[PDB]
Amino acid sequence: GSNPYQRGPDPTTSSLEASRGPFSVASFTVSRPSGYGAGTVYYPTNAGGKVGAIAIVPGYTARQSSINWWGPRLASHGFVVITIDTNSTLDQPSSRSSQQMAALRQVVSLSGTSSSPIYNKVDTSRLGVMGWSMGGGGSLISARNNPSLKAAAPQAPWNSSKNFSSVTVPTLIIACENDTIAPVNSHALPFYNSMSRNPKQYLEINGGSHSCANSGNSNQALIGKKGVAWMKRFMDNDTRYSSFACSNPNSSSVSDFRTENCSA
Repeated sequence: GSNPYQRGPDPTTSSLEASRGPFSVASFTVSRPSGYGAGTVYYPTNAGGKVGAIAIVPGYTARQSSINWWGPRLASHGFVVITIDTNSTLDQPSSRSSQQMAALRQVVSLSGTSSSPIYNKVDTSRLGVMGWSMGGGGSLISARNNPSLKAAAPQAPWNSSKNFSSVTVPTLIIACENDTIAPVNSHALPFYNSMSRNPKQYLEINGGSHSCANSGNSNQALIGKKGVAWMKRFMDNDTRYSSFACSNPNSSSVSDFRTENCSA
């Protein structure tokens, strides 16, 4: 008769393009990271119920600063977000995947720890994955290896293997038109095209370099709208976001849009 995961007010274009959603955000540094280098956890202080959790991994040679604009942006719409540093900045995609999953397990542990900042705030069954470049490849690996995940939204992903045909997790691939590190016809698009079993989307950012979805990017209105919408639609089953998640945004900031198995 209702959706027990639905949080917050009805979305609008304006509300999804803003710097912050409806919820207030707080954060903390993980004191004793387990299975990864470091982490910051971002959370809504006033979501009104448990929320899903998302682990976000940087790229090769990069740190939390590359991807952490997502922390406040997603948390303010009703997600617990952990942004990590890897054990080494040189870690490869499969290692990044292992560390991403370790970070999710630690969020679950923290939600289960009395007097932690996020005690009982996480729906431990509703988890998702994001990350940049090798961390984006790692997110796809995570999805392949962990079909219980509710959503994936890698950005400018890089991976040697391109065959994600087994993936059943709803997956948004954020791509960068002018990517010359993970060029789209070698990385993002083969990954997208390999997937026949899931809701999926290809969102290519017009003029984007490899770092087009990183902190400080010039397209936070569009990219943040789409990432939040995807996570709402699939992490929360929130059908108010079906339009925003599944439809072509008709944006001058998008150079290519493709989607399948996603009803608007």
